[PDB]
Amino acid sequence: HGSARDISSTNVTDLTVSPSKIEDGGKTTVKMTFDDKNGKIQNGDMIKVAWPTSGTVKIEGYSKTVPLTVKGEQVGQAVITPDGATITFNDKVEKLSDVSGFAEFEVQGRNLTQTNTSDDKVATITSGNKSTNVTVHKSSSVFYYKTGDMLPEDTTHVRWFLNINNEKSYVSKDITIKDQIQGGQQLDLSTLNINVTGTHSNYYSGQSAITDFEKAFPGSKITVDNTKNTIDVTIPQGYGSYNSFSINYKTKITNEQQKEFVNNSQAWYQEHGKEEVNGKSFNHTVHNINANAGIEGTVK
Repeated sequence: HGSARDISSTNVTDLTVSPSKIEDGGKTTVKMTFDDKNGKIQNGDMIKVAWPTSGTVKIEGYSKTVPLTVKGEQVGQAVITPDGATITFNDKVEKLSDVSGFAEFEVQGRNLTQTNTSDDKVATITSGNKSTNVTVHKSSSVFYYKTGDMLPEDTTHVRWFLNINNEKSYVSKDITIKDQIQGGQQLDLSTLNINVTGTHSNYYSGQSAITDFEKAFPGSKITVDNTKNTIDVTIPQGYGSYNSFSINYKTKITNEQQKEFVNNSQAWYQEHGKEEVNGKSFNHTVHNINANAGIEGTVK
């Protein structure tokens, strides 16, 4: 083996990113194709896919590891990281002739400077001699809404956010949130944490996150059933008023092949001056990351 040979400039034939126009924090798919027309692929050879990691635009590759297989035999590996993508070939690729393949993976585009100056919002993804462009457009809230995403550095977990009383308005009754986490994922209790902003501004994190919250706010109860994957939040009207409650938590993925991860929640609240909300649905769905890699060759 020895040192890894960068064969991106010689072997890469096409690099395409679709869609070419995305919003801030949007997802887009990158495809890289290669063949051994210009040079025979050897053991230890690597193909690199590079993109901007800092500046005006940021591209973050969702962490995935996809094997390159010919007739059940693994001949290569596709490793995607938040800062780069690498295609590494082993000794089993040397027995193959007329070799051709591809690497398809999803990335996240970010507009860091938040700009509309055309050239700054364009992210250039490169692989050898091939280059392609991605346009990343730059970025009042309701009382309660629920959202979530998957981190580019960690694909095994799905983040969830329970944003309660976002405008810090006075409330006439006790705020009740009944959350239900659907199948294909398991709640990690240690990754809870609650962020409170307003009159009672404090951040509660760690193992004692629930205990410290219930002590600082008497009457409050974050009931967690780990087996049933349900979180029941009760906040008294005295502490619910003039305060914003952001409840985060991570869910470990048990079903790898599952395409959608769903979280459901019902809300009971009434802003003083507004109509009473009685069990209105506030649901969110997070899509799983798609990554595929194929390779063809003749054993001869």
